[PDB]
Amino acid sequence: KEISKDWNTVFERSINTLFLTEMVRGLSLTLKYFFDPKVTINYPFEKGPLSPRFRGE
Amino acid sequence: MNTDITALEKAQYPVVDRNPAFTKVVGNFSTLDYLRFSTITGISVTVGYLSGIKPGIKGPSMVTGGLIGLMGGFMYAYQNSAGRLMGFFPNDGEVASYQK
Amino acid sequence: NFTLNFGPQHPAAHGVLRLVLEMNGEVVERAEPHIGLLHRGTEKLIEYKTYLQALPYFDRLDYVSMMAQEHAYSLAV
Amino acid sequence: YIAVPAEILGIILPLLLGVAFLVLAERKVMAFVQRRKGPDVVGSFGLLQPLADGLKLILKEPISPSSANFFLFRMAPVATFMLSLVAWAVVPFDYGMVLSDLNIGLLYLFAISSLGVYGIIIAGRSSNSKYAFLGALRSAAQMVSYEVSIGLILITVLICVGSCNLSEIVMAQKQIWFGIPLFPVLVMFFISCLAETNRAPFDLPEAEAELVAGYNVEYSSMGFALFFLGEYANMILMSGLCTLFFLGGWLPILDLPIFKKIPGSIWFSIKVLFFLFLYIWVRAAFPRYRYDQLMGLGWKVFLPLSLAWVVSVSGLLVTFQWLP
Amino acid sequence: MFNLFLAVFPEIFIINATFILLIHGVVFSTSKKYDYPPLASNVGWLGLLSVLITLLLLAAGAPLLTIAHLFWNNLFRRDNFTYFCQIFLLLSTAGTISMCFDFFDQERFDAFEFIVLILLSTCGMLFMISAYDLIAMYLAIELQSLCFYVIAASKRKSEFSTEAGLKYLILGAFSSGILLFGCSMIYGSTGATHFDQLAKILTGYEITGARSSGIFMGILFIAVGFLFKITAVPFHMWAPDIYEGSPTPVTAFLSIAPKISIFANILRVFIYGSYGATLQQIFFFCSIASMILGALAAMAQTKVKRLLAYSSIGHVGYICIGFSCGTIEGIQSLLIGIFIYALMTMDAFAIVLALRQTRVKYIADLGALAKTNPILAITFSITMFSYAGIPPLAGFCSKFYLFFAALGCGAYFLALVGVVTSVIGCFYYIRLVKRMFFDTPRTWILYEPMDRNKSLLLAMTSFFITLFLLYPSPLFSVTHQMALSLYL
Amino acid sequence: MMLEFAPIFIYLVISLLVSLILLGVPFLFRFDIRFYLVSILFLIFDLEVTFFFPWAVSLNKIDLFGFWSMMAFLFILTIGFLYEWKRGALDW
Amino acid sequence: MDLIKYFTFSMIIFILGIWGILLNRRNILIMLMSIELMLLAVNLNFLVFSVSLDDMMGQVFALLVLTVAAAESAIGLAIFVITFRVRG
Amino acid sequence: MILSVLSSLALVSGLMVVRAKNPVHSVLFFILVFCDTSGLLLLLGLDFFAMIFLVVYIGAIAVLFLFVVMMFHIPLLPTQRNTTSLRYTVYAGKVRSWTNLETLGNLLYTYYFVWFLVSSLILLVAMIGAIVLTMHRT
Amino acid sequence: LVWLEAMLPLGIIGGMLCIMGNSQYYIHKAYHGRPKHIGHDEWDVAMERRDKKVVEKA
Amino acid sequence: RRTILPILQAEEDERFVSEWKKYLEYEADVMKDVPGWKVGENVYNSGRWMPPATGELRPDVW
Amino acid sequence: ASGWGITGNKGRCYDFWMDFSECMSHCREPKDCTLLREDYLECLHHSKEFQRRNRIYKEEQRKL
Amino acid sequence: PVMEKLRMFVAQEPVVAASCLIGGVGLFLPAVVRPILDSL
Ligand SMILES: CCCCCCCCCCCCCCCCCC(=O)O[C@@H](COC(=O)CCCCCCCCCCCCCCC)COP(=O)(O)OCC[N+](C)(C)C
Ligand SMILES: CCCCCCCCCCCCCCCCCCCC(=O)O[C@H](COC(=O)CCCCCCCCCCCCCC)COP(=O)(O)OCCN
Repeated sequence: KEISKDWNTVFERSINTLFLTEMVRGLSLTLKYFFDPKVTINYPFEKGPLSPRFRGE
Repeated sequence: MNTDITALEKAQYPVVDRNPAFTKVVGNFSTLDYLRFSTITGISVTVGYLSGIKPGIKGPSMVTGGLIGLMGGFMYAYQNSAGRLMGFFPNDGEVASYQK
Repeated sequence: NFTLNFGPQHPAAHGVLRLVLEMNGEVVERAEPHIGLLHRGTEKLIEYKTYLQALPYFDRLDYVSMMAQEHAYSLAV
Repeated sequence: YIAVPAEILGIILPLLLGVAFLVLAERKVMAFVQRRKGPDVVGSFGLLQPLADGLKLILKEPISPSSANFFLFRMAPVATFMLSLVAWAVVPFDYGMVLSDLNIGLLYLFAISSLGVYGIIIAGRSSNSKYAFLGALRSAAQMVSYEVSIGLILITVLICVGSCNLSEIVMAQKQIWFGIPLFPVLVMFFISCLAETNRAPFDLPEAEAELVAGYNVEYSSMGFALFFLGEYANMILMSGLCTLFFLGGWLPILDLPIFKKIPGSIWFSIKVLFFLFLYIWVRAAFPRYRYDQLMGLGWKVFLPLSLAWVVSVSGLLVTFQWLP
Repeated sequence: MFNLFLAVFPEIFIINATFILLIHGVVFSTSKKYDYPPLASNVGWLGLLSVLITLLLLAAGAPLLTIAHLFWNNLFRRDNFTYFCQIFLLLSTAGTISMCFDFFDQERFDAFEFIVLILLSTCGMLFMISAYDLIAMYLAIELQSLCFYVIAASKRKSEFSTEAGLKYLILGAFSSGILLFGCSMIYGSTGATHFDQLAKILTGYEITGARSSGIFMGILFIAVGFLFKITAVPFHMWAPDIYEGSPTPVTAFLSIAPKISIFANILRVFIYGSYGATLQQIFFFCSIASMILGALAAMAQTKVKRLLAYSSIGHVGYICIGFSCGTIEGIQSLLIGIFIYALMTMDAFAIVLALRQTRVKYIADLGALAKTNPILAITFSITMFSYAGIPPLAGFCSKFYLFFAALGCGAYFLALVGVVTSVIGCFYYIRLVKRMFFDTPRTWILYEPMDRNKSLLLAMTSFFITLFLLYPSPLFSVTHQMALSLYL
Repeated sequence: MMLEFAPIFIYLVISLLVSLILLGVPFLFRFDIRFYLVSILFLIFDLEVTFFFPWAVSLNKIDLFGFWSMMAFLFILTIGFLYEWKRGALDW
Repeated sequence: MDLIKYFTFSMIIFILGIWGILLNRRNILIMLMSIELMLLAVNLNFLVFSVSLDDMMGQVFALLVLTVAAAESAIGLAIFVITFRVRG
Repeated sequence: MILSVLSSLALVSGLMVVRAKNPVHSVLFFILVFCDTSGLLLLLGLDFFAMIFLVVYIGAIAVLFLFVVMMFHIPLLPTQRNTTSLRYTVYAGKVRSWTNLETLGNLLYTYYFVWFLVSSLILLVAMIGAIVLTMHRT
Repeated sequence: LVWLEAMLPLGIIGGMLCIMGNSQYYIHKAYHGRPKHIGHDEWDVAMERRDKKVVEKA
Repeated sequence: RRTILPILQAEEDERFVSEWKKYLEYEADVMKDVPGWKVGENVYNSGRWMPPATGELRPDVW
Repeated sequence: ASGWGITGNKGRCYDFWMDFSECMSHCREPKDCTLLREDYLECLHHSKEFQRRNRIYKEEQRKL
Repeated sequence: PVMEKLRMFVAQEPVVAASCLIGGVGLFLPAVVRPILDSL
């Protein structure tokens, strides 16, 4: 019988599941990366790093 | 709203407070009104208990019957008290209470 | 009951996945995967190559954990 | 009385190009959220990418056997597209920037939104497939279910303003937006508009419709694209409805008589694009939502709660004699 | 403010009790603690108690229920006629719901929605009697109509119940559309939806002096819709099939509870909204046809429910005789006939439900019933004779006074057709008698004993039927007061 | 006061024409009850919206009487929806 | 003369609904559409009469008729799907 | 002339409803009948009912029918030479002129409020009936 | 700084949304000579008709 | 709006009486035969006057 | 008859109906003031005025 | 007492409890607060 029956904690849980606190917290994380610098490279002009041991032609 | 409480067939008996407020007619309940309220509620509770033994719900049926009986008895007592004040009923008590 | 089949080409199902499953209209009752679409034949090919020539087959088995299979082959040897 | 068609074209053509650039914005914003660039090579900043997409779609063979009565399949895109456009004939952009001035214009919007269900239904039925039709039907049921929440929230808004006219609704928000008091109602309306266009975590109905079938039906080259255009036009419309009702339609947001150079026509557009950005953000911030729990959610957390909000707003306004 | 609702307590209470019963049933039919209990008999007993309580509320408010009559004028107008009609309809509903309790547990039909729908249709009927306007009339008709459409197809295993429910649905929808189209033009040609002002714009000028093609044809369509509602010949397209297919308790509630309210409604419409004297003709021919065809068709039926259906049609014709002769005595005979027919129908359906315990289907199964259960055989024979109109019983008095009313207005053809239809009608009733006393079949069907509520109701009705002629004054006086209360 | 619907009609005709010219460019080059149930609930809770629409607009004119009548209507439909909820027919 | 045209159009819709419900005894689906057509024709009768007389009792009752129409359609299709479950 | 063509098209659609070949096209013409009817009401001057006809008839009833069909498979003479100029307009009453919605709601919930509750009871009957019959839940 | 590329399509769609309204406003003003009134009631249309008639007479 | 209508109502009355006398002289002009025509009379037996009816229901919306 | 107008002011035929009803309220025979009933009925439909205009148009037509 | 069952119900059903609370507020304001401010 999983119980969380306490007057104060029922209010605290019933607000988080009603005002989407988890959703807002997971939503504000993407906005942090929206303004962050990107990690891509324009391939034809800039090449990705390699190693002296690379296996090619 | 425009409300006019005028019966088609006028009261044959003396009228007191032709438009009685809810609180006063609730406070006008005589011993007969309380007795009929009590007997209606008791009959309803007994029927609720007796009927709800085959399904097994013995207490919830009691509560449902009690609610129904309380509502019905209160409506009946209120109707009798109002008709007494409105003058439709014999109302020999509060006609004397009005004088004093 | 109808028996529709999978095989989506986008990498949702990791590709090369064929799934013939019977449902009860909305609820699936039995799913029978049809493996073999990627049976290259490594087990038969290993027998034809030296213990060193057969090492890179183990990179091509579980191609997200390449050094995990090489570990097992090296430990066996 | 010959001036109307010019206005009609001036409303239609920018809508189509805005839909194209909204697709571009979707791609670009999802790229930026995931630390990418998105379409950058074509044009200057990807601005010519939708044009290349359109010219590529036109320059392809059309797969149009239609394997059916040849009529119902070509009328569903027409119906959904004409509905998603005629819903735009009542929007009060700034003050006279409105095509039609319906004295109701809100029950009209509700009716137009409700009528936009037959298009997908007859698309699924005409498309002779044993799962595409079923998926279209589930999507229709989802839109139908969230229509009642949309309507209750519209009633909540209409109680405060007191008149159905859309222009008067914005006119009534001189004091405050209606978004400050009705913020839970604003969230509910956003979620309902998000779930009623299959453009959300509330998306799975159509998502599985292609996963298990691959759209092995009569897929016209760009005749199918009218569904996509109508869906994105509905996106824009239901993005603008939120800033008509809960935000100030064209009124300045927080402004002293200093930033009066700019007109009210762009105060509306900035809020519309903010809500579109929120749409894209919500899509690329949350996982998809199953249809089993989609229906249960839409029926058991929105109808009773929106009804309670209607009751509370009506009771509070009546008690203190604050009615219009 | 609140005291203006003293005239609606007999209805507000029944609505509140209906809601409470629905809530209790839905809450406690899905409880895992009690393992999904079969609370149909519980809900039925609570509903019977609620009906008794609202009957007590209605009976003791005779000086009341006429207060604030100006405020309620646009909605309804209740008076002495309405008071007695409601107080009798509610008693009939109580008896019907009481005699069907064993049906819930004998064949394991624990659906409490049946009882709540009975209660809510009864509330609709209570609205209908008080209804004093076309809009309220139509809405109160539609309440019971939809309740019965739902209830008829409740038993979803038998092809009879579903098909009969669908036929009832289609016929009732067509009748409602016809009636509503009739009311639409009467509104169009005069305005004045209210009955009080409809009886005043039509009394001014007779239809003979000048012809109004709108009011006449609207009245005709209203009459046609109402005759569809009571299933009066020739508007009897599927009524025997409805009564045969529908479950026995449903048919018990039908043909008593609906017909009383619809006949009160027709009285209110006929007395006020009809001054062209054109409804005499439509009632005349249709009642004659009902009489003749019921008498000639019930003799050819071999099942029981079909026979009761055609007997109901015949008695509807007998009662409709009272509409053709518009006088105080005509309405008195009509109401007395309705009362007696209601009692006899309750008794007959109690008989049918009693033998339903062993699935009685035809008329030959009740063979040699005087041996297994002689007293039930005597009761059934007495009820059948009361249907026949034999003098030393109730049912003869109703036919007697209906004939008196018919002869009072000079409709001498109505009396003759009534006599001949009675002569043929008694024949197949006695035919039912022979197979149940005299001839003994080789194979005997054994019926398990009855329960106390049905037996008590049956005994009360049987003693009422036999001993009615000893002391019939109260019914006659009630009916004379009711007939005069339509005007004063 | 109602001439503002002819613009809607002309807009609809022009939108249909635009749809036709859009579709013509390349040319110039089994049973579930739950669906019925959700449809019924939508119908029932759409009639209540059609009833709400006159109530909200004219709510100022009517004080403490129209509000309570609409509250009684809402209570009746709430009892209906509560019976709907417990019986099932509302989840999948 | 437009009241005459309105009334004749509504009456023809009414008789056409009667025509539809009378002919096909077995479709059970066209019957419901014909019933809806009858209700529609009567609603137009009431609304047109209300407009002509400048009286409001026509539009109130016309609006109330929609509840009956919707309830009848819902119950009709419920009974229809119950009936269809037996056969096929 | 707008009334004539609209009425004729509505009549044709209604005729084709009852003589249709398949239920799908019958429902499709059934929708067009209400579309034309709503247009006719809009011409009549009642905008509110004209849009309720979309919301209810072809918004919920038509959708319901389509869902079920998918599965389970003396006049004044036209002479008007001297009547378009004999229109007397009473300007009093044009000031503070209510719409079709305010007027209806003024007396729907206040004076004739019993019939409103009767319609609510009708809706409840429909809601209960649709459940009791069709809950298989197997 | 760097996120302006994502805001360019938003700016394009917003600008075309504002010219959406401005186009019909400028077209209606060009021929009618006035912007459109928010509330057209029977009284307002009555004065519009009477104003048109009196202007025509004058 | 309630302090503006008496002049608008006055000019409407002027226009209507002009049109009404024109129509009355037109009606008296056509009907010189068939004796028994009382030209223009109140069809209302009570004597109360109402505007001349037109066979156009709801004309003030288009 | 009811007195609730469409525009929200009053039924145009409500005053005539009330005059007729008030006359009938103290007139035990309907024939004495059937004139008011006729006035109310033809106020609803404008039958007599339309008949008169039809006669005028007939006088126009007979000149052919 | 009823408090334990009520609190357990609120814990399990947040949306229903919140809807009931807001509806109770919206029904309590015009039935209790309105008469007492009417009499000033
Ligand atoms: C207030 C407005 C109306 C609110 C209700 C409207 C909606 C209608 C709902 C009606 C149905 C409600 C029924 C549930 C109510 C709570 C049920 C209950 O109290 O019973 C409890 C407990 O109840 C009791 O024990 C005592 C309650 C009955 C005693 C009081 C009778 C009622 C007297 C009058 C009614 C109250 C006054 C009127 C209202 C103020 C359970 O007991 P059992 O489980 O049966 O006992 C154990 C069973 N077993 C042995 C098998 C394990
Ligand atoms: C600044 C301008 C911004 C404009 C845009 C508005 C903000 C939009 C932000 C959206 C971000 C999140 C979007 C996610 C979309 C999908 C999320 C849906 C999840 C969901 O529905 O959860 C439900 C609760 O939601 C809800 O309940 C939501 C409704 C909120 C209810 C009101 C909450 C406080 C009420 C207090 C009232 C105070 C006034 C009283 C007088 C229940 O979730 P569950 O499934 O776990 O539940 C168990 C029951 N089966």
